[PDB]
Amino acid sequence: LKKSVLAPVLDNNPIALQVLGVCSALAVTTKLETAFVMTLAVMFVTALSNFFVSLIRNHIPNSVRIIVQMAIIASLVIVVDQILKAYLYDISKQLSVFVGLIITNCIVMGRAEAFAMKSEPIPSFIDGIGNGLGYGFVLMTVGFFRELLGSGKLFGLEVLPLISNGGWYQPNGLMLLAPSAFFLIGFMIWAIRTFKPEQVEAKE
Amino acid sequence: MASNNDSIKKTLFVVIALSLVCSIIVSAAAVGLRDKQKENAALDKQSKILQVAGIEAKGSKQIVELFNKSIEPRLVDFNTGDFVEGDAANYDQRKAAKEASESIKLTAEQDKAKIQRRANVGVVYLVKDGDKTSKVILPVHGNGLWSMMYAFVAVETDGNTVSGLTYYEQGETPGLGGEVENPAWRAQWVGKKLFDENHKPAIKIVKGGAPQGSEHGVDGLSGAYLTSNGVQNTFDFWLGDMGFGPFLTKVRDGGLN
Amino acid sequence: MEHYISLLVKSIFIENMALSFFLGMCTFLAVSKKVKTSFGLGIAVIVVLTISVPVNNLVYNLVLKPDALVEGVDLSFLNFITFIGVIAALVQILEMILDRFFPPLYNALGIFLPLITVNCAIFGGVSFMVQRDYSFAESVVYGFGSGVGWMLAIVALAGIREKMKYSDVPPGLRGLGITFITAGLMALGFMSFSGVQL
Amino acid sequence: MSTIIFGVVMFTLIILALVLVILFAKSKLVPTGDITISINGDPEKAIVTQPGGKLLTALAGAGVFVSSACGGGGSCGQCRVKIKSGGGDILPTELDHISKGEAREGERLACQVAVKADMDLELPEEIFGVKKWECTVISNDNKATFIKELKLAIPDGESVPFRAGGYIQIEAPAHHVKYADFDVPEKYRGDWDKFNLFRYESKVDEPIIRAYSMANYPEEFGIIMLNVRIATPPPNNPNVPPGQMSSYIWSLKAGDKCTISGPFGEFFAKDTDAEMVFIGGGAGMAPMRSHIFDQLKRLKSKRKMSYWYGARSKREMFYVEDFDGLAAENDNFVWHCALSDPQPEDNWTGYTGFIHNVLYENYLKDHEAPEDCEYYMCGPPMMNAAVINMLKNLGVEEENILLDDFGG
Amino acid sequence: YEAAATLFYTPGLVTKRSSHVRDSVDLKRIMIMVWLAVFPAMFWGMYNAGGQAIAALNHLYSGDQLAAIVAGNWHYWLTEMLGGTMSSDAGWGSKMLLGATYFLPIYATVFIVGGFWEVLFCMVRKHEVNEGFFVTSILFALIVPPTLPLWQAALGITFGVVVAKEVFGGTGRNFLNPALAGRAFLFFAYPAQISGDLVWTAADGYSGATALSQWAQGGAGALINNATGQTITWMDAFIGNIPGSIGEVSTLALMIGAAFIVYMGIASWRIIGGVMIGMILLSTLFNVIGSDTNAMFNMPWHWHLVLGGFAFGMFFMATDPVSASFTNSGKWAYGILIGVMCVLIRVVNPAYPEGMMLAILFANLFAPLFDHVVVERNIKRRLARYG
Amino acid sequence: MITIKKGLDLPIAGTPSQVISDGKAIKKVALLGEEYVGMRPTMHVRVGDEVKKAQILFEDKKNPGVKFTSPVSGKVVEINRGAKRVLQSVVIEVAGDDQVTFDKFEANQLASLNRDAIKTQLVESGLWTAFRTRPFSKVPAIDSTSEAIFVTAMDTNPLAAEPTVVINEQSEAFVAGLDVLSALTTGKVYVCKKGTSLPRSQQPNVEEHVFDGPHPAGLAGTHMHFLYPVSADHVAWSINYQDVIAVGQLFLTGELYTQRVVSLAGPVVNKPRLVRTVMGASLEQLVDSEIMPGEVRIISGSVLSGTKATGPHAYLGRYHLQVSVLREGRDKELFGWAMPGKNKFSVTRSFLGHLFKGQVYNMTTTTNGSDRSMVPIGNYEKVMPLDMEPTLLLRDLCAGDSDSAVRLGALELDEEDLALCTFVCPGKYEYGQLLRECLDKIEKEG
Ligand SMILES: Cc1cc2nc3c(=O)[nH]c(=O)nc-3n(C[C@H](O)[C@H](O)[C@H](O)COP(=O)(O)OP(=O)(O)OC[C@H]3O[C@@H](n4cnc5c(N)ncnc54)[C@H](O)[C@@H]3O)c2cc1C
Ligand SMILES: Cc1cc2nc3c(=O)[nH]c(=O)nc-3n(C[C@H](O)[C@H](O)[C@H](O)COP(=O)(O)O)c2cc1C
Ligand SMILES: Cc1cc2nc3c(=O)[nH]c(=O)nc-3n(C[C@H](O)[C@H](O)[C@H](O)CO)c2cc1C
Ligand code: FES
Ligand code: FES
Ligand SMILES: [Ca+2]
Repeated sequence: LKKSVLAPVLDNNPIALQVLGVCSALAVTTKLETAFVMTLAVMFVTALSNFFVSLIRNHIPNSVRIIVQMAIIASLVIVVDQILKAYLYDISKQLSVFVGLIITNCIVMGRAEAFAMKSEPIPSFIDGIGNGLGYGFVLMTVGFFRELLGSGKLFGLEVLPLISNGGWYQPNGLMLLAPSAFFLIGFMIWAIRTFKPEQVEAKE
Repeated sequence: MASNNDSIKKTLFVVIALSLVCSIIVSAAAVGLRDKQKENAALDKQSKILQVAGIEAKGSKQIVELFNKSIEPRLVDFNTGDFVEGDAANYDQRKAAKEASESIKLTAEQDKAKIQRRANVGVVYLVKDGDKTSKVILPVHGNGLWSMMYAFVAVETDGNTVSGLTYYEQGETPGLGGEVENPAWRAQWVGKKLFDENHKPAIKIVKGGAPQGSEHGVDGLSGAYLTSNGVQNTFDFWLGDMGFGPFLTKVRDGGLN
Repeated sequence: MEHYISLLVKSIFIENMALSFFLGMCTFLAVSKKVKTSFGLGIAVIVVLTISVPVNNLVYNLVLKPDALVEGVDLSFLNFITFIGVIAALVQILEMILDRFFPPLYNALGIFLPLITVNCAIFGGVSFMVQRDYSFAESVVYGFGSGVGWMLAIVALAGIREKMKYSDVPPGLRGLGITFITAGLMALGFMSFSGVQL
Repeated sequence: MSTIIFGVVMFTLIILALVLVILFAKSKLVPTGDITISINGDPEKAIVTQPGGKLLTALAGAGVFVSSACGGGGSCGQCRVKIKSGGGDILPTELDHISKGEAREGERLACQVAVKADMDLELPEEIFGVKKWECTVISNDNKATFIKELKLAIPDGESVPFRAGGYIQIEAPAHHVKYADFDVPEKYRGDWDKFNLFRYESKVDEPIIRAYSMANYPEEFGIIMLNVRIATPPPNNPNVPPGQMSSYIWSLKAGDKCTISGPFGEFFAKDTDAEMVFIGGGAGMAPMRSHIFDQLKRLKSKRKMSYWYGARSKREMFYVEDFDGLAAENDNFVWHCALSDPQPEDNWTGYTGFIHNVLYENYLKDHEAPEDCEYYMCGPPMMNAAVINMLKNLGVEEENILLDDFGG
Repeated sequence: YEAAATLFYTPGLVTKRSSHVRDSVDLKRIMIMVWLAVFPAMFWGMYNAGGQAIAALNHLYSGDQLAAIVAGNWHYWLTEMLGGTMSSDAGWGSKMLLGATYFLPIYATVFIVGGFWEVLFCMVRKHEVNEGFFVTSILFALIVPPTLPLWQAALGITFGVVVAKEVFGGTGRNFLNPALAGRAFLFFAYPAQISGDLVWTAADGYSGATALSQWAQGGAGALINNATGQTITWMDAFIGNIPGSIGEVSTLALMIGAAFIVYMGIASWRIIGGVMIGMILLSTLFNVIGSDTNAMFNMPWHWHLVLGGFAFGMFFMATDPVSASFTNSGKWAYGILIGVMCVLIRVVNPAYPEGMMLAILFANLFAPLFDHVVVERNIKRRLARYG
Repeated sequence: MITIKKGLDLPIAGTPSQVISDGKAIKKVALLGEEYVGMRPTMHVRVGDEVKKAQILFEDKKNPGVKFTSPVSGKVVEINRGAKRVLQSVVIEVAGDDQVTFDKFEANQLASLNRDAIKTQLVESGLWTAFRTRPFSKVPAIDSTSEAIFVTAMDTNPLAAEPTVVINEQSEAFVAGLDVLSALTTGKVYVCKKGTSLPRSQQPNVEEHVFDGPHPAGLAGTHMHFLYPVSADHVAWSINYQDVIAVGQLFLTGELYTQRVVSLAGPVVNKPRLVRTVMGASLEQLVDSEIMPGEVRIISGSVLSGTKATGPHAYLGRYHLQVSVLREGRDKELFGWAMPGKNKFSVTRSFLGHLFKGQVYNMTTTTNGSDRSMVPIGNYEKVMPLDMEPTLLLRDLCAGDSDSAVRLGALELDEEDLALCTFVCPGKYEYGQLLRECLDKIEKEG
C-alpha cells in the first residue's frame, strides 16, 4: 500500500523528524552522483535487514539482540561492497570511502529495533523501502544546492559557467564544508514544519 | 522471557547458527571475487596511464590493446638512474618496498612523511610514437592528510616540462582534498618546467593561487592545507636525489633516446 | 611522554570527533537538551571507546592481520563485522549496568541507548586506529582522547542550548532546526585548528 | 578453501567468546530471585512474583487492583498508588500527572512502576471492597431522546457500599449490535426518524469495559440505578463510527443478565455548613440526583441548596416529580430548569437560554457572597467551560468547584 | 514617517509598577555610545587607506601610464574630480577623500541590507526595531579590506544578521558574534577576496604582504614597506601607518575610543584584562621555548599587540555583552581563552596569519560552560548554608 | 559588624526633617486586601455596620484562624472590589472610641509567658499579621513556630524615617515587645540595627547585630542571608520596630496600639518631616495642602518598592512606614537620550551627573527608555550584595524557569530585594512581578 511506503517521506522523515541519518547526510552531499548511489545502497540494505530480522524476531533473546542485528547488517553491507567492487568497479570507487559509514548509519538499526522486531516480514520490507525514500529525499535536496552553488554543476554537467573557464559564476567555497549542510538541513526542517504544522515541538 | 529465549542453550544455539550463516556467506563472497576485483584494479591502472599519456580509449579490449601497443614498461635503479633489466610488466613496487631487502630513510631525507621505506628499483612507462620514445611516465606517491596518495607524471623527455598529471589512488575527504582529482586542477600542470637553471627542484604549490605565467607555480587546494602540503612534499622528495633525480638528469642529457 | 601528550591533544582538539570529521551526530543533536544528561552520555561514550579501541587492536593484530595466524591466509575481510560485534557486546553490557545503577540516565536516553552501538564516532575511531597502525598503548590513549573530545563537544552544545532558555526561536525552528544551525556555527568556530599538524 | 574454513571458524569463536562474556556479566547484574512485594503494611496477603514487568500486572494477578480503564501511561493519569520502599525514583512521564508534593509523599502510577526489588505499598481500604458482578436488568426504558435509564437489581438484596456521586466499572463481551434492536416510546422517535439512523451498527471484537455513575443514593439498597447516553456519530459527520458500549447497554432488555464491578470513584460532598449549588446537564442528572437525595433524605442536612438543570427542550427533562416533591416537602431545596430552545409542542413558559446565563442573571448576580458556597457540577464539556468561566469571573476558587469531567 | 520620530524623540512613558523611579541609561544610549567610539578609528582608517593606495600607485606607475591608470578607475578619477590629487605630493585631504570613496559604499551597502533584514524580521514578529544593528553594521564594515566587492559585503551581512542573530530571536537572544559570523562566512566562502597579497592596498596591479605575513617568512628584519622602501617600526604599527583592514590599523585610536566606553562602564575591563593576560603568557612562553625554523616563536607581546586585528578585537569585539560570560569569574576565563587562542593560531597554525575572529568565535562556544561551572560552585555553597 | 559594599543610596531630593509633629486629622482608614500574599478573604462585615477597634473585618480562607481586625472604631462605608471581584479595600469612617480589650501583664512577667497564650492573644487582637515568613513573605500559620525572628530596627530606604528617633520615645514598649518575642521564639531573636545605641533586652537569646553600608543594608532579606540562611526547611519571621512597639503596648495595657510615625517626603513636598498618623490612614487626606501644584503620584512606601496610592488604595499600607510624592514625568523631549546629562542620575558613568558629587535630583516617574531585551552591561552586580549570580537569576526569572531559579536562590528573596535591579535595568524589566510569579508557581505546584 503506497500510504505505507510514502509516509516516511514527509510525515515521519528519518532526518527531519527522527534523527537517524545525519552523518552520511553531511558527508556524501557534495555531489548528486554520490548522494544518489548512497540513497540506493541505504534503501536496499535497510529493506533486506528489516526483512531478515523480522523473519526470526520470535527467537532473538533480548540479551543478544544487538549482536544479531549488527551481524545481519554487517554481513549484508560487506557482501554488497564485494559485489560492487567485482562488477561495478566505477561505482564502487565512489562509495569506497563511505562503505563503513553504511554499517553505522543509525537508520538501519533504528528501524530494525523500532519496526522489524514488532512487525511481519513484508511490512518490514516496505517500511525499509519507505525510510530509504525519505532519507534520499533529504539527501538529494541538500546535494542539489551544495553541488550547484559550490561548483555550478548538477550530476557533473555544467550549468553555471565558472570564471576559471571564461564564465561568469564564482563558486562558493563554504558549500564544500559541513556547515553549509547543517544550515541547509535546518532551513529544510523550517520549511517542512511551516507546512504540516503538526510536527512543531511544544513549549515556548 | 517468552518461548524460553532466555535459556543459555537457546541463546548459544541461536548465536552459533547465525554466525555459521553469514560467515559462510561473507567468506565465500570475499574469496570468490578476489581475482575479478584485482583484474578490475589492474585495468583501471592501465586506463589511467593511457589517460595521462594522452590517448583516448574506452572498453577493456581497447584499453589493453592500446596499452600493449603504445607503452613500454621499464625499470630504473634510482641510485644511478640506469635502466635495469627485468620483466618490468609484473613488477610490484609496493611489495618490493615492503620487503626488508630495500632501503629505509631517516627523517633528514624523508621529506614526505609516513613513507618509511623506499624500493631500490622503480618502474617507468615509456610512451612510444613509432619506435622511439615520446614521453616518460613517472609514478610518484606521498602521504596526505588522511592516507597515501599515488599519481603519475608525464614529463616530455627534456626533463622539465610536465605535460600531465593524474592521481590514480587517493582517499582524501571529498570536496576539500578530493579536489586533487579535479580535471580543472589537473589542467594547471601542463607546461610547468619542474626544474630551475641550477637543476634543483622548483615546482611550487602556491597558497592562495599562483600568478599567471608563473612557470613553476600551481594553485593550492582551497580549504585543503596539509594536503596541498603533502602534494608539495611528494614532489620535493621524488625530484630529489633519493627519487628520480639521477634518472631525470640522464634523461635531460639525451640518454633517454 | 611528549609523544603520548601530543597524541592526546591531537585527538581531543585537532581531530575532535564531533566538530571535526562530523561523526556521531545523531545522538549528539538528539540528547543535547540538558547538561548533566549530556555529561552522563559522554562518560558512557568515553568508557565504550576506551575499551573498544585496544581490544580491537589486539584482535586485528593477532587474528585478522595478513599472515597473522598462518602464511598466505588473509582474514581482513572480517574487519567490519568483528569490530561491530565487539562494540555491540560492550553496549549490551552497558545497557545492563545503566539499568541497574543509573535509572534516570537509562530513562533519559530511551530509544538511543541501544543506538550507541551504531554511533559513527566509535567505529570511525577503530577504523582510524587500524589505518594508522597504532601500538597497544597508542590505541588506549587514542580511544581515551577521542571519547574526551566527543564528550567536550556534546557538553558545550548542551551548555549553549541551556543558555538559549532566553531565546525566541520561531515555532518552525524550535528544536531540531535551531540545533542544526547551532552545530553548524560550532563547526565554524572549530575550524581554528585546520592546518596545525601534531 | 583453506581461507574460508579459517574465516568461518575464527568469526564463530570470536562471537561465542563475546556472548559468553555477556552471559557471565548478566549472571551478576540481573537478579533472578523472588521479590515478595507487600500490598500493605500488614504481615499478610503479600504477593511474591518474579522480577521484571510493570507493577500493575502483579496486582492484576493477585486479583485486587486499583481502578484503570485505558491501561496505559502518559495519558489521562487515571491510575495511582502509594509506595514507601523500593520502586525507584519517579519516572518523568508520571510527573505529568503527579504533583511534586504528592511525589514527596510517595504517589506513583502502577503502569510506569517496574518490579525490580521488594517494595511495600499503602493502598487504601476502598479497593479491597470489590464485589461480585452478577446482576439482573429490571428495566431499560427511555427517558429522553438520547438517554435511557437502566435499573439493576443485585442478588440477595446485597447492599453495595457506594458513596453518593461514585461510579461502578462495567464490562461487556464481544458482540455485534444494530440500532434497529433499540426500542423507544412514540415520544422520542421523531428525532430518530429525522436522520433515519437505525441503519447504524457496530462490532465489538473483544470484551470492553466502561464506567457509569449510579442515579440512586445509598439508602436504596439492592438496586443500581444508572443513566446512559447513547454515543451517536456527530450530525455533521454521519460517517463517523458510533460508540460500542453505549449501544451494547442500550441493547439490553428487562430480565437480562448483566455484569458490574465494585463501587469506585470520587466527587463526594464535604462536611461543611456552606451552601450548595448543583448544576448539571444531560447525562449528569445521575450524580446530582444521588447527591440531592442523599443530603435531603439520609443526612437530613439543614444547609441550603439548589439545583439548576439545562436541557434542549421540555421533552428532554425527567425526574420532575421527584424534584418537585423534594422541593415541596423540603424548604431548603429549590430547583430550576432552563430550556435552550423550547419546541412548539413544549408550550414552555419560564427561563430559556443557556443554564449558565440563566443562573448568573437570576441567582449569582445578586448573591451576597458568591465565593462562599460550593458548586457541584457535571455536564457536556462546553457547558462545563462556560460555567467555569462564569464562576471564575465571579471570583470563586478552585477548592469550591467540584465536577466530573466525562463530558456526557 | 514614524521611523525618524521613534529614533529622535523619547517615548514619554511613565512607570506602572515596582520602582517608581528608573535609571537614565537605556539600550539606545549604550549602542550609540559604542557606535561613536569607533569614529577616530574609522577616520584614521580612511586616511590611511588613501595614503597607502597613493604611495603604491606612485611607486608603480608614472607620467602617462599613471594618467591612464587613473582614468580607468572611478575611485581615482572621482577623487581627482572633487578637487583632490593622486600625485605623490597629495595631502591629508586627498588621502581621506580617496579612503572615503572606498569605505562609504561598503558601509551604505551593509547598512541598507542589514536594515532590510532587521525590519522584515521585526515586522513579522511584531516587535519594535531596536539599535545594536548600528554597532553590528559599522563593525562589519570596518573589519574588511578596502577592496571588498559590494555583493560580497551584502552576502556577508545577510548571513551575519539572519543566521547568527535573527533566527534566535534578535538582539539579546543569540550566543554568537554577528559581525564576526559574517566575516567568517566571507573568509571561508570567498577566500581570494579577503586574504592574500592583492587585497590590502587599493592600488591597481600592486602586490604586497603585510607585517604578520612577513614575520612568518623572516624575523623583525623582514618588515619592509615595499611601496616606500622603509622598514616598518613599532611606532609605525602603533600609530597605524601599515596596510590591513580599514579600521584595525591604529592601535592608538582604538585605545582612545575604548578608554571612553570602559570608563563609562559599557565595556568589561575584566574581559580586556583576561585577553591581555592570556596573550602575554602564551607569547612569553613561546619566546622562552624558542625555535630554529619558525620566526613566529620570537615575536614579543608588545609586537603581538600592535599587529593585525588583535587590538580591534580585544577592545570592541570581545566585549560584546551578549556573547560573553555573564559571571565575573567567567569573564576572566573567557578573555584568557580568547588571548591564548589568538596567539596560538598566529604561531602554530601556518594556514592563517591571524586568528582573532576565529579565537573569538571559539570562545563564544565555551562562555556558557564557564558560567555553568561558576554557578554550580555557587549552588554548592548555598546548599552548605554558606557555612 | 557586617559591612555591605555593593548597593546604592538613591540621591532623590526632599529628605525629611527628623523631627516628629502632629499630622492632619484623619477621617477614614482602610485595610487593603491585595497587600497580603495569598489571601482569600471571607467578609465578616457589610456596608453600614458599626465596628469596634480590634474587631474582625474578614478572615483568610487559605490560612485558617488568622483574623484581620479594624484599626479604629466607626462605620463601614465601602467594600471596594475589582476585576473578578477581588477585594481591594474595606474603608471605615472614624467615629467613637469603642474597642475590644485583652489581658495585660506586668513588664517582668512578659519574658516567661506561655507561647500558646502569646499566640492566642496576638491572633485575637489581629496583631499576628505583623509577622511575615521567608520564604514567600506570607503571614505565618497560627500552629507553626520559628527558630529565628528578625527585628528590623534600621531603615535605608530613600527618604525613610529614623528608627532611633521613634524608638527613643517608646523605649519601654520596645523592650517589652522584645521580651514577648523572646518568649515567642524557639531559637534566637535578631535585632538588626545601625551603629548607634538602642534600648536592649536582658534576655540571653536576644542579640544585636550591626550592619553598615548603603541600601539594601537595611533589608530583612539581607539580614537573613547573613545571619540565618533561609530555605524550604529553615523558615524565619520578620517584623519591624514599630510593630514591636505595638506588641509591647498590647501586652502591657491590653489594648491595640494603632498609632504610627511616618515620613512625608519627596521632591514636591513643601516641608518634609515625620508626622504622627494612624494605621491605614487616608493618604489623600494626609497629604492635603502639603504638596506643590501639578500632577503628582502619591506612593505608599519608598519609590523603590511602594504602591501607587490612587483611588481605592490610598489608604496607607500595612507594612509601610512612609509616604512619597513626586511628579508625573509624561514629558517627551527631542534627543533626550543623547544629552550630556548634567541633571541625570545613573549608576553608569555615561552622564555628566556623576561628576558632581553630592548632587540631589528632582526625579520623576519617567521610564528613560522603552522596553528592550536584556543586554547585561554589568549593572546588577554593582547593586546586589548577596552571594548570588544576579544576571543568571534574573534571566531565569524572565524565562520562567522556576526550578532553576529556586536552585539559584529565589526562595531567599522578596519583591523588595530586586528593587535596585529593576531600577538599574537598561531593558526596563520589572523583576518584582517575575519573582512573585515564580514564587506562586513554586508554592502551588508543591
Ligand atoms: C467514570 C466515568 C463515568 C461515566 N458515567 C457516565 C454515566 O453515568 N452516564 C453517561 O451517560 N456517561 C457517562 N460517562 C461518559 C460516557 O458516556 C461513558 O464513558 C460511555 O461508556 C462511553 O461511551 P461508549 O464507550 O459506548 O463509546 P465509544 O465506543 O468509547 O466511542 C466514543 C466516541 O467516539 C466516537 N468515535 C469512534 N471512533 C471514531 C472515529 N474514528 N472518528 C470520530 N469519532 C469516533 C464514537 O462514535 C463515540 O461518540 C462516564 C465516564 C466516566 C469516565
Ligand atoms: C577583528 C578582526 C579579526 C580578524 N581575524 C582574522 C582571522 O581570524 N584570520 C585572518 O586571516 N585574518 C583576520 N583578520 C585580518 C587581519 O587582522 C589583517 O587584516 C590581515 O592579516 C592583514 O595582512 P597581514 O596578515 O599580512 O597582516 C582580522 C581582522 C580583524 C579586524
Ligand atoms: C561593548 C559592546 C560591544 C559590542 N560588540 C559587538 C560586536 O563585536 N559585534 C556585533 O555584531 N555587535 C556588537 N555589539 C552589539 C550587540 O551587543 C550584539 O550585536 C549582540 O550580540 C546582539 O544580540 C556590541 C555592543 C556593545 C555594548
Ligand atoms: S548516522 Fe552517524 S551517529 Fe547516526
Ligand atoms: S493512565 Fe492508566 S495506568 Fe496510567
Ligand atoms: Ca617505492
